[PDB]
Amino acid sequence: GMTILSDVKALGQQIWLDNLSRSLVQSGELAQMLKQGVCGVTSNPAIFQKAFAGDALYADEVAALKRQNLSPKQRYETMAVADVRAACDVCLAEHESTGGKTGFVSLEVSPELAKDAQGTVEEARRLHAAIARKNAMIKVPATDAGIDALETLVSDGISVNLTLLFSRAQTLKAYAAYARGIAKRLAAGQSVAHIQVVASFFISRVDSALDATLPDRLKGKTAIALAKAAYQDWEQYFTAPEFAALEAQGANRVQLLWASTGVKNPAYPDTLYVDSLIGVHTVNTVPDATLKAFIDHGTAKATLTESADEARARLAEIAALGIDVETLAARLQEDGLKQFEEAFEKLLAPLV
Repeated sequence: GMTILSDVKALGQQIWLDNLSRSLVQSGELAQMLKQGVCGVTSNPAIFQKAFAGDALYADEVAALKRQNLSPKQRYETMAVADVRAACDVCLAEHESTGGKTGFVSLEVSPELAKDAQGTVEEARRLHAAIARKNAMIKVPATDAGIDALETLVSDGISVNLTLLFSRAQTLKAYAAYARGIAKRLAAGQSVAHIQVVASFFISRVDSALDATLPDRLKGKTAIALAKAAYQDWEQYFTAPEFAALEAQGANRVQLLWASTGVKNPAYPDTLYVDSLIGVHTVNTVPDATLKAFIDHGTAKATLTESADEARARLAEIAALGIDVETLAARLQEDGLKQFEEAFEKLLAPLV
């Protein structure tokens, strides 16, 4: 039942909606969700491509914007920024109630900037200013350039959702960049207590890549094992003396956010990823249908840290089979960027 969302909050995990559209906000639905336990919203170019194509409330907005001398990208941005600002307003009471720890809405920079650190910083600063809300996160792919940009953006006081993480090594690099940005601000006497960063670590895509060629005992297990190990890494990094010295001064830990948590293989229960990844100081962003399924027949239990030994043994067998999860992660990130760019080009074409 619906109270499962509150039960998960009590276990220390926020559940965000991995969807955004003009009607979601305008209908009052998002406001009702933010009372029923949903704690935030994520978007990406594919989410906007589908929303722009299917939501009737965009038609008049597009017709209005086609009367102006604007590029397709600025037409898209005007639409998307408006949706994000409206969603931020709906989530503000939640955000403020926790001291700025919840109630975020994420907007991703253009995929074509993913390997351009300076361009990413420039666009992220601009979109942060354009949205003009304290509870907006700018979403930045965790390429090497994105981690460079993360350090700068954090030092600028901007909250960031670092996305397309599939690698424990790259995630640790992100934590180090975050800490450098925080340390810069503290050295300069600037505030840090309102800077929030999430590390969006993707789940289903790992199993989709590997399952058809894995042995029985491993099918449907790798993505969860990888996430469990990532969370163990998180505990070790953020409790270490180095970060404790920053947290003592008001720094917030980065939080892991489980993304791509809709189940894509009908051989697995539809709540598999949500049920299996609940732990303290995390987020799970879920598509509508997965949110539905979890409310109907999900289970709220602190599963993320259970059986970490088995997760390690599974990852050791993955390596024994010759699957290099770091090579895989780089490919999956590359593939995700290609897919997001494809979606972005698809949504721009009707805005010409």
